[PDB]
Amino acid sequence: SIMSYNGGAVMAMKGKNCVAIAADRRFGIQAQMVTTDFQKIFPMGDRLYIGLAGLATDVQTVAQRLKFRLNLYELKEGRQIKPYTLMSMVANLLYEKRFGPYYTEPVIAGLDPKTFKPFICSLDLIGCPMVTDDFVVSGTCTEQMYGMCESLWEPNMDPEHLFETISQAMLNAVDRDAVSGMGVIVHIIEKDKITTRTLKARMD
Amino acid sequence: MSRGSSAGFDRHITIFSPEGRLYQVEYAFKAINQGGLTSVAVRGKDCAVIVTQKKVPDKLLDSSTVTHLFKITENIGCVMTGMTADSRSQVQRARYEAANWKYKYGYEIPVDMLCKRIADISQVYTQNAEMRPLGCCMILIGIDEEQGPQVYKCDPAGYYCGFKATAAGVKQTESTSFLEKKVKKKFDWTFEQTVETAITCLSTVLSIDFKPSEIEVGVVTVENPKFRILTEAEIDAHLVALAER
Amino acid sequence: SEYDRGVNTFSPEGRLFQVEYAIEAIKLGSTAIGIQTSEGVCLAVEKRITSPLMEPSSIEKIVEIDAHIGCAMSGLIADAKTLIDKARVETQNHWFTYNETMTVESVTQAVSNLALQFGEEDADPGAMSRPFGVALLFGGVDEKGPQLFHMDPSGTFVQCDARAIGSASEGAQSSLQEVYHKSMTLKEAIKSSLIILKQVMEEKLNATNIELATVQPGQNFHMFTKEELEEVIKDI
Amino acid sequence: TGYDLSASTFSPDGRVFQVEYAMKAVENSSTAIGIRCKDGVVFGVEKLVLSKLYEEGSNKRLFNVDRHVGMAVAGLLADARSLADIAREEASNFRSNFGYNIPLKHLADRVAMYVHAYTLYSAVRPFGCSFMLGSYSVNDGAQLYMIDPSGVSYGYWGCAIGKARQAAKTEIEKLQMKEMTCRDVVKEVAKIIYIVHDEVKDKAFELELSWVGEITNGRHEIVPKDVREEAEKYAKESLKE
Amino acid sequence: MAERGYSFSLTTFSPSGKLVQIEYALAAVAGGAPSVGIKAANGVVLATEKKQKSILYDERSVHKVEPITKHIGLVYSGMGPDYRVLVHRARKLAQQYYLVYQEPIPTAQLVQRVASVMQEYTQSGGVRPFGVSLLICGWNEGRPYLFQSDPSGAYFAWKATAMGKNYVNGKTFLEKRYNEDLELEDAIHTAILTLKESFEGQMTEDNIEVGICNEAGFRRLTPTEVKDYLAAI
Amino acid sequence: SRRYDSRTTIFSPEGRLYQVEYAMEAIGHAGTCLGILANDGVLLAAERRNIHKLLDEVFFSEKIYKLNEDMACSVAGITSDANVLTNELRLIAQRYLLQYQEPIPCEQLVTALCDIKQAYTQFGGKRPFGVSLLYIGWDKHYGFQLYQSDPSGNYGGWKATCIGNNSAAAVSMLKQDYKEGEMTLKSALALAIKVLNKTMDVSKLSAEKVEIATLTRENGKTVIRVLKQKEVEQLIKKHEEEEAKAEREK
Amino acid sequence: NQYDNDVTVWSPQGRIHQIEYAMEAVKQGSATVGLKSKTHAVLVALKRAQSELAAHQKKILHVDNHIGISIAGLTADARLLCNFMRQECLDSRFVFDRPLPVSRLVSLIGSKTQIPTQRYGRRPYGVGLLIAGYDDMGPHIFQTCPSANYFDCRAMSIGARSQSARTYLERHMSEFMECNLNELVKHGLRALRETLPAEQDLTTKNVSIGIVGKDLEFTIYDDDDVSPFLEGLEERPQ
Amino acid sequence: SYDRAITVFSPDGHLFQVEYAQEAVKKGSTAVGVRGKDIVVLGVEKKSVAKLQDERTVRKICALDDNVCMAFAGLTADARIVINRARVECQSHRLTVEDPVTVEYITRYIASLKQRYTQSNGRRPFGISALIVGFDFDGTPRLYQTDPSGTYHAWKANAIGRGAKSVREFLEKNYTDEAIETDDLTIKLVIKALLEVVQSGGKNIELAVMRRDQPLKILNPEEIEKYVAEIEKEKEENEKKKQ
Repeated sequence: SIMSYNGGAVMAMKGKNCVAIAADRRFGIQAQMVTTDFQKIFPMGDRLYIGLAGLATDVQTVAQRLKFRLNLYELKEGRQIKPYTLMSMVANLLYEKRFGPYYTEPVIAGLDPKTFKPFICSLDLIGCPMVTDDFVVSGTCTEQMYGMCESLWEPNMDPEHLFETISQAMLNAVDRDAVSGMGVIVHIIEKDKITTRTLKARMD
Repeated sequence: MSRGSSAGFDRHITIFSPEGRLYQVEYAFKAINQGGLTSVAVRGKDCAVIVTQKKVPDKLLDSSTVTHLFKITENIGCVMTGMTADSRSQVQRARYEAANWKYKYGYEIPVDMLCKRIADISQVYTQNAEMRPLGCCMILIGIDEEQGPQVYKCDPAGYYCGFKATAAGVKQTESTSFLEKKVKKKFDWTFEQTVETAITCLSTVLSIDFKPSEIEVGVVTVENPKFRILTEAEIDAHLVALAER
Repeated sequence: SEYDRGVNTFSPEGRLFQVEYAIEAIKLGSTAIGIQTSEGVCLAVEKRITSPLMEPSSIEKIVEIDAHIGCAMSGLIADAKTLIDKARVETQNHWFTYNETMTVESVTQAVSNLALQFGEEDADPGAMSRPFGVALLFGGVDEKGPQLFHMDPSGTFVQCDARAIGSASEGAQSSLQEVYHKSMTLKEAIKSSLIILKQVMEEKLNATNIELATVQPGQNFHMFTKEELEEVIKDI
Repeated sequence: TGYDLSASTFSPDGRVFQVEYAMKAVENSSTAIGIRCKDGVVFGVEKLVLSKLYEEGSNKRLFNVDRHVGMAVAGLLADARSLADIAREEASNFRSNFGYNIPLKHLADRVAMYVHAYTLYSAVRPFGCSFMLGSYSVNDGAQLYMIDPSGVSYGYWGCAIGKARQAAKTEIEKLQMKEMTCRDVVKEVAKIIYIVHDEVKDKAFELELSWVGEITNGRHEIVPKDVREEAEKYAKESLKE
Repeated sequence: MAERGYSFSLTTFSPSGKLVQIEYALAAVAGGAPSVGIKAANGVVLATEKKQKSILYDERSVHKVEPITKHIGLVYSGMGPDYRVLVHRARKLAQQYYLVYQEPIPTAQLVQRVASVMQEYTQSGGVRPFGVSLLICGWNEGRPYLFQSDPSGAYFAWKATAMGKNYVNGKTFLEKRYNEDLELEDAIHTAILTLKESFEGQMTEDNIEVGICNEAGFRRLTPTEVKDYLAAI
Repeated sequence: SRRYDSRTTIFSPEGRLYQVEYAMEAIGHAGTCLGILANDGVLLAAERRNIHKLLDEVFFSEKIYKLNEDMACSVAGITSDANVLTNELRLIAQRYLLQYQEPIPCEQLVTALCDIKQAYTQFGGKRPFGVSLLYIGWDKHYGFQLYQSDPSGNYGGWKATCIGNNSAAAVSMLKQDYKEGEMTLKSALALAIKVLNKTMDVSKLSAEKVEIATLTRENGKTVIRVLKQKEVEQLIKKHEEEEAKAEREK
Repeated sequence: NQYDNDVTVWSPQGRIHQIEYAMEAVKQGSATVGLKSKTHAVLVALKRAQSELAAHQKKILHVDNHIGISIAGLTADARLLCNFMRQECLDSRFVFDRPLPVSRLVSLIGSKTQIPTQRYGRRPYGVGLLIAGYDDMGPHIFQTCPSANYFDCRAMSIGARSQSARTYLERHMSEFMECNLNELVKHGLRALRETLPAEQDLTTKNVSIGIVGKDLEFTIYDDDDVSPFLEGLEERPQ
Repeated sequence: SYDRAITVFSPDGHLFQVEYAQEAVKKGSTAVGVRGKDIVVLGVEKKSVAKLQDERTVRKICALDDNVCMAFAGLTADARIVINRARVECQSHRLTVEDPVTVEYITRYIASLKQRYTQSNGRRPFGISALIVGFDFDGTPRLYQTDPSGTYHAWKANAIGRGAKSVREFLEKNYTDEAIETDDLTIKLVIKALLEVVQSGGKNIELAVMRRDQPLKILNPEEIEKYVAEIEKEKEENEKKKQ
């Protein structure tokens, strides 16, 4: 019941040569909303993003410690991390606390450097990676997101179709969840640009 | 630098000399020769034999307790050359390492791996200045299921290697030359031929006729992988079969 | 030169080198005189002011261990600070545990137990690397009446009727030997201590040049003020 | 030339001189002998008395390591007492772990390894004593071992450690101890101790005797006073020619 | 018995600003057997000589060219047991990196970690620096790598270099013989020629140890391949 | 044990620390590192001691290390000790970023590393780090900054400074030629080229013997870049042309 | 030389010089005499003062109800050993509810004092003890040394000029056993007097007596309780 | 785990490491502190100015709290460590006692730390001397000086570092109640004391000034030049009148 304490929902989707990541913007404690612009998606590279759902304090702690490790990695190696290596690093960070686990389920979306191949994955609270080829979801409304994505997702979607699919899935999934919503932010990561959009959503 | 150059404390602790030498390790090698005995190990086509000379200067001493042959496991045997207490400590360490290997990995340690572990411990001794390297030499004997008989020797310097034939002690140079001569004319060796080669090498480098009470022989064979020490009857039979020819 | 031997090596005569060197270092300190009479114990120490710009009130060569015990030190004062802190802590701990005041001998013993607790090997980091270079004079009043004790870096502590420590201890001890008698009063003890201090001090004795303290039955540890000191030194 | 100050230093000729100096310290102590007969082991110590003020039996050089193990020492007595404590601890731990009395060979090996552990480092000093371990049991028979300051342990039929060990060994070599019983061996040990003692060099001494064997049901103990008096009178009568 | 090691540095600064223990370890390295490493267009070749003082030694028992991972190799010049310790530590470091990141360690990262270990033994108390210099080859992202790590803990990226006895002459020979766009076979031939420049006696398939690293990974050449290459010269 | 100890962290009869002075001698033996602070940036110029025909291409820089997004450093002395110190610097910067979610100011990082150096020089019985460092960076409190650290643990801010081989001559040249308050990036680069030309007398000035990195601010972000070989070649050509024109006019 | 600064260094003659220097430290101390009868053990110690105005240094200490000690040498080491023995006695009475046997306490003292003589950076305890105790075996007199060697003595004297006291004890050791308490104390006082200078004589200031027995717990007589023992002594034989 | 006894006694009865630390202090720049009636002034000489050094990062005078500041002479890094420890101590004391430290309290803490480093295994004493100055809660000015041996005394005026003997003699000959009547007189006295040891007529001089219940104030070079001009005018007037 700790994971539902703050709510939240994060979704990542694969396109033909692009990835999309989306999250809700509500920060709240139990049934009370506090702010409507909480950040759950954090850049981890030029074309690499991580979405964190769960305890907001653990979201921030994991994001900051991951930034620590990633900065040290990129200073040591002189290169940018690959999404699979970032997934492994997040798994190691989460499994280090195996008996004191952080209450966050990370979602990673990005393009592989030097290949620009889309990559999406999700992890459990102790660091079990799940690399899929269509979509990964996390948060308090996983069933609604699963229904929406299984119904709407299609292979080899262009960035416009990918945006429409992920936005409809996120909007209709969070419209059916009490402790999620109050805005949706979507990042579309192409090989040459990154587009950030905020969706017109319900505020109840 | 200079051939005999020394600076600071390089003659007292294991720090580098101006030429990059470690004098304490060489002094441990001389401590090996301080013992006064010589042992010879010979590898056959299907057996491995270790022969060392037994010294019982006084009759009051119990001869059954004066041994340089030790068994590490059921299938590995060793001969020790050098300081007796150092040799016994190294034998205890080798037995512990073999038992721990069997406990941890579920199968008996190979001879090469045991020699490598002992050499690693001796290297750790050679790199730290707080302690003294052991003045002893270990020759390991065993049968490997793939390679067959194995003869491995480790030294105080942390160096180990496998051998077709090897020697350690006061007369190891003459024994090495004799074994070189006997191995260059390589004719396939049986168990009897291996035992004869080892015994005659020791006898000729000591230039004496041997009695069954003056030597100690341990063997491993492919037929009987267990390490066993020959009794005085078998050593006497080998000595007679050597002396007739 | 000083590192060829450890801090805990015996001399061929059976003496620790470091302890003897600490005893030698004591002789560089200022003279402190303690007199134990039947009416109390008086302590007097030469301040040894070096510059007129140095405030004499910032020199504490007599300290209050407890309301009934005082301490006079000679040698290395910074070394004596930790010993004084230990003495005060021991007195407070004894009061906490037993609801009573310590005897002077027990305090002196507790302080003296720290003297030889030094060494290099088989010791925790931060332990003393050398003996303390300060001699202490403990003067207090307990159920045995007024009492004066002397402690030295070797750890030995003895009860003294009258003693002097410091650079001019040899000369002052002889003077203390002649003047001291068992039936001496506190006024006579203070006057004799001041006379001997004036005799042994290089600088002319005045109110700011010296520290004087007394402990009496029923009276707490009292440090003489400037006016009281000027009253005492009026006749000398 | 600086090669003899630490046990962690070899000489250019491959010797550890601190261990040899500990051996020299052992060589200056009074002689203690031990003879293993066909059914037991008998110890004998020439206990020099340095003052008439000391009580009889003071500074005993015979020890009980276990119920069945006896210890005879020579050299620094404090080091010998520490080693006796180590041997007692080893025997007690062996009984606690494996549930039976420790064999003498295993105990000798353990204590010899403990002794050898002090010959490797500059932070410690090699032991300045050598000692003999004797025991008897029905399964194992009579066993006698000796450990030197270097840590070398050997089994013996007759051993001697101390000031006069060559002469004591010569006296022991004349004994057919392999065919003798403990009762004769006590008298022989007393005679040897009286022979090797130097009246002029050492003014007075006490004869310390102990044994372990089937006569004591495999328990090490001090020889009874009647046997001790008989052995002493035999030795004194044999000394005069 | 005491386990207290010395807690003070055995390597200190000389009045001229030198660390003479490092220089003595370098002298120990320079007295070692020759070692040659050449970086070609499609791979790296590590070549070294292993001549036994007697025929009684078993050639196949102990190796001087060692694999660290499936893509990283190692050869040395200096003291063998020190090399064994460094090989064990390098393998452990590579396995730790693979455990953390689930990808094979890049050659440069492993070189940096081994150099850090060597620096630790250069500065930490109660120990002496290693008496070995390491030649490390690797293949990452379709790119060959060749590094040399010295006893002081410093590393250098190389195209071709030599260690051990007569390494200055070997360096000059490589300088006049090495050129870019070289293939792996030509690099192997050049390394064998560099070894022969200082070799005394007759060089056979068991006198030298050769290891190659390319896209397929790192592996030690079997004595048959070495014999064929020697016959090719 | 007490006889093999060298007493690295003890005073001298003159009140000196000998090991620190010997480490400073080691610093003097090292390559020349130069740092100049301008109005619109700050640069590092280093002499590449790793010159050889068979040496492979360096990845980013031989002696210039990026510490974080806003700082870079250059080292002179023992290379492996410099690696240790740079790793510690990166760790300290990332720890500050984790604790405050803001980039660390430059002087705090220099102070932390100098505290580590002093701790080594005071206790522990270990030899000191034989590395001197030059720091360039930008922060929101003081803007562009240039610091220098010594093996003794001392540090200080400079407008222009030089460490390593021929440091005194370069310092005198900077005193003569540096115009405080009027330097730009181009003027600072020309001054650095001239100073390296006079200091590196043994070797003619070529782009392969010199490492130059600059730190600028562009649209509220810090840019740390190393000049390409063609840029350094053009700078050397410009300096040579200026030398020729000055010779001809005189 | 190079063999006299560390206790972990043997000399080529087979000796450790630091231990001998600690024994010299013991020899520097003031004389104390211990002797026993069939029923009592008595320690008499000649105390010394730094000056005429200084009280004489304590020489006899309480360990348990049945054990008392007299010291010679470094007083800090003596206090350390005395605290250790007090802890051992308290632990014995806590665990087994019986007084600790004297011989076992002396064995513990020897075991404790042997350790510093074999470890680098440590020093021997520069103090020698005379231990008087009573247990199931009767009175006991024990002497400990910095060499960690202890002796069971019929009588003993340690400190400065103790040879004359030891000679007197050797002379009267035959008479000691059958003496009563007063005769034993007078014998000990005469032995202690044998170590005094020609001009110096025994008095109530410089003499302390420690007595233990079957029905008598360990007691120390310091200033005015000494006089009944001192009275009755004869003139110095000279 | 280095446990060597660095500071040990000597046959003469001396601690050689502490004496060498004092010698290291004797090589530092001169620091002068004077306790006025309502002001306290600290002045530190600069041994060399390179015209390229950033003056902000080489300030030898620092504030320990809002009411206590100190100046030092000796080794700059050791002084930095001591200053950081003193600042942490001041903050912790304000935490646990709910009141700002007195000058004597922080002086005691610093002296105790130095004494600890003079008697603990595996370390050498701090080679610095400090001039701790400030104001009590009652408002009394306080000036203290510490030394590597761990001893501290209160002063009316003092000088540490190189050439400290001459400055101390000048202060003894010049410290009077008529010389500290105003803040200007105290500042001029500090500058005059520093001027004999220093050269260039006040260019290599740093001044810091602390008043009651006021933050520490560093003097810019223009104010120092003005005070030097005032001192020169006074000296020339006295010379032209008396002689």
